[PDB]
Amino acid sequence: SNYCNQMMKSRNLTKDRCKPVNTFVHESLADVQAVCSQKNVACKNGQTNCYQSYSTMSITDCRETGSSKYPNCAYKTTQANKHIIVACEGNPYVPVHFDASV
Amino acid sequence: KETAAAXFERXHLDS
Ligand SMILES: [Cl-]
Repeated sequence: SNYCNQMMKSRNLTKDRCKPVNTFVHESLADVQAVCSQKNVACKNGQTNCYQSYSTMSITDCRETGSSKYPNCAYKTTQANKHIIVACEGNPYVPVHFDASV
Repeated sequence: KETAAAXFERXHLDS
């Protein structure tokens, strides 16, 4: 099956439900973690602990189809190069939510 | 308990 359906289930996003949307980043972990010291921007929710990558990154967007329902979740796969925006927290100060891509 | 950092990785990283 398509990348979204397969990886959604493999990663335990869709073994127990169907998630409307999820994004996967094809960069090294350390290059994603590096975003938490890049450009500070507001989060969608207005908190201020979000960070936008300087560079675009390889990303796959997965979004449920209109008819998709558990257990037979169904996704549309869209691949793109886009900047990512992550929320960071902690010591070490690392990504804890994927806010958006642009 | 899975931490928030590990959650993000499992959901969003595919290097
Ligand atoms: Cl935590």
